[PDB]
Amino acid sequence: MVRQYKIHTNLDGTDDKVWDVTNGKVRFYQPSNLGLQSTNNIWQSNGIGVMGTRSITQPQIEFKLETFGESLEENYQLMKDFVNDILSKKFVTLEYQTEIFQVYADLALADVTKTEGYGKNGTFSEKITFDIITKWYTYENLTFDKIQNGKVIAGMSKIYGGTAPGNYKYIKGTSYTYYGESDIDRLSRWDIKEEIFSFMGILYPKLPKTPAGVRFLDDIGNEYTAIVFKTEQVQDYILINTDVNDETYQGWKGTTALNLFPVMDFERYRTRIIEKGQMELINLSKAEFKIKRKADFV
Amino acid sequence: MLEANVYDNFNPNYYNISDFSMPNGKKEKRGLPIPKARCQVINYELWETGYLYTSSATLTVSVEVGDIVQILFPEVVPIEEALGKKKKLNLDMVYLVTDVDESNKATLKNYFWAMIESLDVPNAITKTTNFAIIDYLIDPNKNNLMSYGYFFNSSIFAGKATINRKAETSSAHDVAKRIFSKVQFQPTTTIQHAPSETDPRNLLFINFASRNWNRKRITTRVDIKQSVTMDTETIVDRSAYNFAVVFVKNKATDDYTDPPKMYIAKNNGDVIDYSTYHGDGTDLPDVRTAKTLFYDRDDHGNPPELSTIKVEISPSTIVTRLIFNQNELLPLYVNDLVDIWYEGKLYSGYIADRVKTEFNDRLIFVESGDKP
Amino acid sequence: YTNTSIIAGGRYFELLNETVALKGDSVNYIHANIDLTQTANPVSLSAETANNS
Ligand SMILES: [Ca+2]
Repeated sequence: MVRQYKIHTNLDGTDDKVWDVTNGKVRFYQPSNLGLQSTNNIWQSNGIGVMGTRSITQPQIEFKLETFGESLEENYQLMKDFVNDILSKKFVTLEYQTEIFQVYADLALADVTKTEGYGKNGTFSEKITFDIITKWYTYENLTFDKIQNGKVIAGMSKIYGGTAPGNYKYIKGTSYTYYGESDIDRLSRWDIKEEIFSFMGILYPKLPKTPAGVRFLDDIGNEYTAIVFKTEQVQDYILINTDVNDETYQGWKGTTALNLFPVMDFERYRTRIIEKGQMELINLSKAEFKIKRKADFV
Repeated sequence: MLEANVYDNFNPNYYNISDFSMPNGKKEKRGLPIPKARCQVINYELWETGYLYTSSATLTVSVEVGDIVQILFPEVVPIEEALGKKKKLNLDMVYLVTDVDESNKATLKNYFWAMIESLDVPNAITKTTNFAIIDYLIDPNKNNLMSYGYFFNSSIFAGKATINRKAETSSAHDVAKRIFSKVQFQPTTTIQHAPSETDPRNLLFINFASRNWNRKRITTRVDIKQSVTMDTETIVDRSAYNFAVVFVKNKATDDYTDPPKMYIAKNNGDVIDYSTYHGDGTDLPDVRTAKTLFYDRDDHGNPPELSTIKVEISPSTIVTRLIFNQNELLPLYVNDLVDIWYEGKLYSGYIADRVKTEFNDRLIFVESGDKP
Repeated sequence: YTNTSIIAGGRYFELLNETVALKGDSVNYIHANIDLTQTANPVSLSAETANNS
């Protein structure tokens, strides 16, 4: 029904800590602006209007930080905790949730205020300003699609049936349609329908010393970028994060974490921006993907 | 902040004298003094070699023009001075104060380039190997600033020295720049206590050594996110008007009465007469840069050689420079041979400089050229 | 170090699948560091710039 705001220390990560700024002890109220400012570069010559390129500018969100605590000790402990937790991580992801959507914004602490105007049992009523890194993006699960063989029908499918030594008839419209393909289980498509900007993939390699990773193809079947690694031993999994702010390319074997950046193929990795098409798995047995895609206004 | 040691000018008119009595009894050169004041360098832009820009930093103590500033880092750099011999050297950034403003912001010039100042070198010295030029340039008997020793990687400066234009007298700055471009190396000045435990002197040396004696080429990628600055440099000086309207003076009139002969440079590098061309324009340049040249007939009377005209219309070394943030996934330090991938294009060269600022850590990449 | 036993200063210790990070295009000097005050874990490994024995 009502909206939900949730501050995350590290989303997409094991060391995550979530603060409910809607229901918890420390709450965010009356956001300054959730919209957007656009600058279209319009120049008019003799009454006729010419439009350039629109630079969609995102403005600082200023909240109304309010703590609810049983004692003065409790609210001072809340301010020291919530702020340090935002300061501890270089950037904090604010989740925007409503009946219809679940968007996210990457924020950086711009300004926080601490004053001595306490209410009852020493309760804070302050202004918390944030700088926009990325405004509104959808964090969703990306999975491959499987292809299944069509059913075999007498007269419709290519088979030599009925009276010996078989018969298939050329009709008009119904004629002969191939049932499927021998070993249809080989075909798998990791479909990309809209342009994505960053992702958190968990890749499980097959063979050691053979380049292992992912490659991306466009609408015409041409490779534009590829994250691939040539390791000496089989890693249990290669944890990759394409996020610009905290780029991670690490391999895991047992309880040991290895940085795989120098072993990576630098020539194939041309871009981070993934375009409309499909994704292929190079020397991978299994893969788990989480795709984050931007939305200007939500 | 960083720690800074402020010393008065390392005057070679004082420190070059070999009157200091060593503990054994021997008479050696005067050692460097103790810092007149220990301060902290703040609001800084500090380069490692000073390849392109001059350093600038505000200092807590009121330093004056001439003073030497030694910026300290709690880390160590291992230089390979011999094939197997690697020595424990402390990280230092040594500069000379060139000017201080009202707000005590000092303009710092890298010690080496401030040492080889006003020094001129004739073509005669440049005829030998690069070792001979380095041994000439680094001398406390000649230089404006005091020098004690030089560390140099023999393999990188083993090659024959670059050929000088017109065989003229060049400045120590121009020759060093020309040499450092071909060898793909940059110098770093370092203050460190004498190697022997008996010798108690603090000394200043120039570094031409690397972490690897036999330097290896690295292959890396530079993303647009690292605030990349692309600009084109020129290593070799060659002329810019690719087309030449050449005039030849008539012997009988002692005048330029005869019409001109036009010469065009092909994409391959060869120079032909424009009239002789029979092609489709694919082998010719995309833009015609032109100049009018006047020549005087030789004593023999023959027209000037095609080759002599060719040198004047010949292309200059178009080189790409990349300044970007330090990647912690694959760190790139100064004096490293690298092959950088940027926006789908491969650029090959070395890391010339490194800026140690309060906000970022950046690198200057210089594409050495020599691609085909 | 899959399985490597080391006796440094007469003190025996085993390295069982202990991985140590390295510096790119550099000669890394792997050191065995013993600090008796660190009663929980006295032995620690470090890849360094030079032989700091
Ligand atoms: Ca993260």
